[PDB]
Amino acid sequence: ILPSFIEHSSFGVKESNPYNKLFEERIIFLGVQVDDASANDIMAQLLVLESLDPDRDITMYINSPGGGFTSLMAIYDTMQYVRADIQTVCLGQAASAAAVLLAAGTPGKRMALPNARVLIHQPSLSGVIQGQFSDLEIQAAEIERMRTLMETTLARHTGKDAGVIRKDTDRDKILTAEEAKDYGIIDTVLEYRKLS
Amino acid sequence: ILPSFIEHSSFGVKESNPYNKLFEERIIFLGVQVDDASANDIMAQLLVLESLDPDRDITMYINSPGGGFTSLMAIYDTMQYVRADIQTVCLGQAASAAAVLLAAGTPGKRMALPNARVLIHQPSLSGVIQGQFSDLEIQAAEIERMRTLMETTLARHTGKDAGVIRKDTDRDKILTAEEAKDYGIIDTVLEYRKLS
Amino acid sequence: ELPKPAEIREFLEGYVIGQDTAKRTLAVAVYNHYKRIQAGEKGRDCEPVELTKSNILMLGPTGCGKTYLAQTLAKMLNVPFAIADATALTEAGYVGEDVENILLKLIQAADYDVKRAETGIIYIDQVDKIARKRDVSGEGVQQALLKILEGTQASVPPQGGRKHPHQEFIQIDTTNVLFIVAGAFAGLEKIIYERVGKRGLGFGAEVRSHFADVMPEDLIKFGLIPEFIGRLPVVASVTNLDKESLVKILSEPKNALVKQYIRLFEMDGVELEFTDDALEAIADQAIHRGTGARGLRAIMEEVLLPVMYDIPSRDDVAKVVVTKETVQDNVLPTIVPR
Amino acid sequence: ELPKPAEIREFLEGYVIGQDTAKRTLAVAVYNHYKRIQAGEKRCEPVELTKSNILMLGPTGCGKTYLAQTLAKMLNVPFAIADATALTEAGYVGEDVENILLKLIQAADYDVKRAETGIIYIDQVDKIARTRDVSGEGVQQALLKILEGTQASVPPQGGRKHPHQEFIQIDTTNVLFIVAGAFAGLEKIIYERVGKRGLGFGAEVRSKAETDHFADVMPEDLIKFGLIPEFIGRLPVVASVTNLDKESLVKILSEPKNALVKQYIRLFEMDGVELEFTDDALEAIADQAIHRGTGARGLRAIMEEVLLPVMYDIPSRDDVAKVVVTKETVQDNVLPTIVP
Ligand SMILES: Nc1ncnc2c1ncn2[C@@H]1O[C@H](COP(=O)(O)OP(=O)(O)OP(=O)(O)O)[C@@H](O)[C@H]1O
Ligand SMILES: Nc1ncnc2c1ncn2[C@@H]1O[C@H](COP(=O)(O)OP(=O)(O)OP(=O)(O)O)[C@@H](O)[C@H]1O
Ligand SMILES: CC(C)C[C@H](NC(=O)[C@H](Cc1ccccc1)NC(=O)c1cnccn1)B(O)O
Ligand SMILES: CC(C)C[C@H](NC(=O)[C@H](Cc1ccccc1)NC(=O)c1cnccn1)B(O)O
Repeated sequence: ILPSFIEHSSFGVKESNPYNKLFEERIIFLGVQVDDASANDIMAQLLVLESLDPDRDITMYINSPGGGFTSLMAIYDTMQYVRADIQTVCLGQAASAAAVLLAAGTPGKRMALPNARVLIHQPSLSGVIQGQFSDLEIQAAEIERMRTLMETTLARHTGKDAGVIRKDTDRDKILTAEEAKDYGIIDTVLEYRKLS
Repeated sequence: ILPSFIEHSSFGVKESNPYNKLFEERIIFLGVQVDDASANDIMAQLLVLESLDPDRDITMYINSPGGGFTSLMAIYDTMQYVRADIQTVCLGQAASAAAVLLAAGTPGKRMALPNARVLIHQPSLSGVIQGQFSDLEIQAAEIERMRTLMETTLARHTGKDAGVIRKDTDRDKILTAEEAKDYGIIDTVLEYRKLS
Repeated sequence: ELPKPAEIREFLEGYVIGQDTAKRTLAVAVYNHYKRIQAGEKGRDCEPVELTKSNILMLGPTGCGKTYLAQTLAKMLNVPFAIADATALTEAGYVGEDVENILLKLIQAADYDVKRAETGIIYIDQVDKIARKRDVSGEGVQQALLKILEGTQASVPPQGGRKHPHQEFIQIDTTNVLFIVAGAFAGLEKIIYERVGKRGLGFGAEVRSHFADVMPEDLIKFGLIPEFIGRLPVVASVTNLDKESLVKILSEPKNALVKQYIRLFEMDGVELEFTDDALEAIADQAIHRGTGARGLRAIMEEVLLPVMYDIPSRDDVAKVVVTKETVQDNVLPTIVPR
Repeated sequence: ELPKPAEIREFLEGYVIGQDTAKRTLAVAVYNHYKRIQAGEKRCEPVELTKSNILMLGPTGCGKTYLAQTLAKMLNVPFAIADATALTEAGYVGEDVENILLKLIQAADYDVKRAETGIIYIDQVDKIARTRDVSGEGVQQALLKILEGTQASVPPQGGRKHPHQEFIQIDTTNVLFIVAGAFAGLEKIIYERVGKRGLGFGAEVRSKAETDHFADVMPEDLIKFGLIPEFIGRLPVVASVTNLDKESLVKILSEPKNALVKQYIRLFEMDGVELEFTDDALEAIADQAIHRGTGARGLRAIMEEVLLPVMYDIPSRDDVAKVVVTKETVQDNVLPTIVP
């Protein structure tokens, strides 16, 4: 359930759900799994917010469990393409593709929350892909293309060697926010700002 | 069933729930299980209500069986982040993760209705995580990090030692409203205010 | 003579309370208007400069003294003054008032002498209500005033020289005719707050809990064409009146509000008095009334409504409105004659 | 012979700073107007010349009227400043489009053969555009016969047409029609064709502080604006007034003949107080005038804003000099050079 409020803006009596209000303040929200249908949404929002103002920062909230690699690199390329700097904030988990999108933000502008979880791991095939050994040789050279491209991506954004990413993403490397700050996924753990 | 009209006014298809009425009075409602989609909703509402007025207290109603840990710490961090104090009110139950959000209110502002229960227990894995023993050693260091993080969260909000949270959340520790006041989850068992 | 801006403001202080930045603006700009007259009518170098007017756009909430600061300014001008509304104006064409009838109001205020009316001041009231988002009374009035606000050889369409059936038009040069325009611009303080306020949201961005920082892009987002704001370089910035100004608006000005109620009770032979706590209690209920100093009257008409009914049916000499009569409706002290 | 376009230019440069393209045009076009009137006395000439009317485009306050008001001051040809918003289609209230010919005949001192060789400046023809629309598109309908040249019966009543009177017959086949307008929604229409998209991959998205110079404008863009296709073809010359940059607006403050800084130094001299500016201050005033975004009119919006605490205090005092600095532009105060 999502309650909807009313904004008395230049017009007033404008009904708005909190997600439209995030997007009005240039906050793209990645809270669902990174699949094609989610990546299609985020890339459309990244191009709209680049068009509305290419100078103001787009903020990307990441509560995603991560997902498809081509959906990852669809969002990744659009985050890197737009003229606006991307401010990635991790809210809860950034796992799999999401931690790559979390590291994909503009340097200086990658945040998490103090109890956020950053889970980096190598690509995996969801379920068994079957076929002839010539088919499987293609699919395995492809997931090594995906594994190398993910580590090359995390090498550009964490400042680590891609072989260091390869040793770290052998298993599920779960980082906390302070551990992902030292790793280079983020560089701000984002202290709480409550007045009390 | 939920009574709700649609005013149109040739500007919108404007919906009016009782939840929209509660959200106008800065009442965020956690009435479902804390999953990603619930946590995504609650965090978007906490940030909207911080932006609308960061001085007035957000109220969070909690009638929830509790769910995922990263969805928990998504809501938890966004609660602790916003400049507004958070009045957590327990309705009926706050179990598992939702008792942590109930304790996560501002001190003095954590309420429970008199027949609400507060169910605290250690994190679990719903279902079996398969894998090699190196994968499972990662997943078990994770569930111990989740357990330690939940206990140190309940330590800093109940004023208990985190080892006392260990011995209490070893099994299901169901508290009443008055037992959660003595434990430190809530600060006020909320008195009835009926005219008669 | 050329009364200085301190002397113009001192006249404005006698009627208008508060409004320092608007009185200083409308005293400086009237003084610059008095100086660009007898510099275009006398001439001297070096490099002899043809001066050009700086028209005024007044902006502030209702009741806060935009029209009243112009009506006060009307009572001191050595130049012709024409007050006019833009809500009656239309673009040249459609049925409403033409934008050269505001020049006819200035020709009529100059006793049909065009050389004095070329030195005049026109006050176009309610230019926030010719605002756009075609519209012929709220988009095309910008398009029609803009030739007048910059200076043109306009000709007034009725009544050229007391209606001779040949040459019903007389020329007027609006180059040296100062224009003061005004309006509430009620939705504009929500527009200005988007820029100078920065209502931010979310993790990171700063979260926060009006007419003095007015850029032309705010007036375009209010809906006014970009040509129309450039003719109005001066923003007067009328401010919202607090409690401490509304107490003084009751009693300090020449035609003050409680001065014209004690005048009403003197027609009944009754000396109306106010405790100073009652004047504060009236102004406490006028800032909540939300209509400026026009809401000071709305309080005193209902504080004095049971008083104004029975007091002319009685023999009294003194009536004292205490603070207990204002915060809730209270009985009458009524000092009997003696 | 009959002042050259470089000579018309250097008169315009004495008043107008910048707009070099829209000063070559209106020097060329006025010289071509002069050569057409010079050819209005004949010997042997088997070819007759046409108007070449001017549609002058540019953003607000950047000098279109001020180009025409300057061009009024040299012209040797009668000159009417008209306004298209004042006009209305015939049969309807308000003025009709034969008033702008009367304003030329009045400018020619009721010498019609001089007014048949005139120049009319119709100001703000972007405001005649897109149920009859008597004040918009209907003006363009009534005005195209005036632009291309017709035997127009002009009422000497003052401008309000009414069917019975003697008229003034004027021929506008040699009257030049400089027309102008802000065209505030046209740079988006031009950008739809000459530019890339405003959105998406492989597009050119632009900052909010950066107008097209109105130099890529074509009638494809002007029909989509709201001008009828008949009105545009009768305006063959495109004059592009450009948005004034910082380097032009620092010159518009101090360099021209009735320059803005010269206006205020004149105002303070009438208080007996010498006004002067540091050059860093004039650059700071022209900085904030691009932020106003109303052209050279935004310069006056700052000079009144900077000198408002000054012009209240100076006439009540005794000073000799004033020195306005960058700090007196970014922070409102007053600090004269108090007289010995
Ligand atoms: N600053 C002031 N000092 C003294 N009296 C004031 C002041 N402002 C308003 N008033 C009183 O309020 C009445 C209305 O003033 P005015 O016409 O200026 O309001 P306004 O702001 O122009 O209204 P609106 O904006 O709704 O057109 C006047 O009769 C005047 O006596
Ligand atoms: N290039 C320039 N050089 C010097 N002064 C200029 C220049 N451009 C504009 N100005 C100044 O700006 C003022 C307004 O100019 P103008 O009357 O041409 O307005 P405009 O921009 O044509 O308005 P609109 O576009 O709405 O017709 C003039 O008084 C003039 O002194
Ligand atoms: C680690 C990053 C690169 C992404 C992680 N896993 C992958 O690489 C994902 C896992 C996945 C998700 C949904 C459907 C199918 C497969 N890999 C792919 O998307 C994928 C798709 N086609 C061929 C090969 N791999 B994440 O989803 O756990
Ligand atoms: C006690 C608090 C921390 C939360 C309780 N349970 C958990 O810790 C939850 C139980 C759960 C819920 C939904 C899906 C999967 C697992 N733990 C997790 O969210 C979780 C998720 N991934 C790995 C390990 N644990 B509650 O939901 O009973």
